[PDB]
Amino acid sequence: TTRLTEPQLRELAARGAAELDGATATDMLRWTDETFGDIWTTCNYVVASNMADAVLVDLAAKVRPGVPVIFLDTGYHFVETIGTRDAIESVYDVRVLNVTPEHTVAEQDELLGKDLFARNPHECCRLRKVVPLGKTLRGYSAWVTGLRRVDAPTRANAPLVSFDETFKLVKVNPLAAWTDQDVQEYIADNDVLVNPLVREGYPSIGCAPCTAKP
Ligand code: SF4
Repeated sequence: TTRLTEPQLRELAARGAAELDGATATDMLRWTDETFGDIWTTCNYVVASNMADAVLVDLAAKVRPGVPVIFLDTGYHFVETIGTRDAIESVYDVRVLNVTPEHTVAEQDELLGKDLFARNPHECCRLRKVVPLGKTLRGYSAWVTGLRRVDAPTRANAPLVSFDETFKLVKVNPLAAWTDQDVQEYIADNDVLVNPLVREGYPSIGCAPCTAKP
């Protein structure tokens, strides 16, 4: 494998969380790149995005050109989300990776009942998001997400750096301390791309069947 050892990863996550207490998003990404950078697509840390905007993508490309960015194409996405994905891949200096489940929508419908998302959403999410994400992250020692502590009351204590137990690696959230005004001013000052559905009155953007219509 190409993963770092579990105790090594836990100690690195602890040292990073202690050392980056109160750092800006760029400082966290700089530390991540300095730690897991070598030994441009030949990288040891990856960035994850839901294609709702290109804030974290812009930052990661500014600190590391050609950085890999994973997108979980569950086959239930909006056409606008796939269009935003393509736009970010064409514009930004980023290596995009289309993480797809091994079974298509039609295949899963025929093998486990049509529209499995409506009959059991947890298993659909596990099959099309969690399992492919884990199979892809096997190989990377750390991964970066655009999680903000304001996303939910349960996310209020989201750490800057920690050890993700679900995939057993290092998880760093640069946008954790960011507020809505923060991301708004950043998008304004940097002219970064935004999913059209966000402009069309959508709080969050996920799979088409499991997104609350306004
Ligand atoms: S959000 Fe809905 S459609 Fe998308 S993977 Fe989860 S259960 Fe399936």
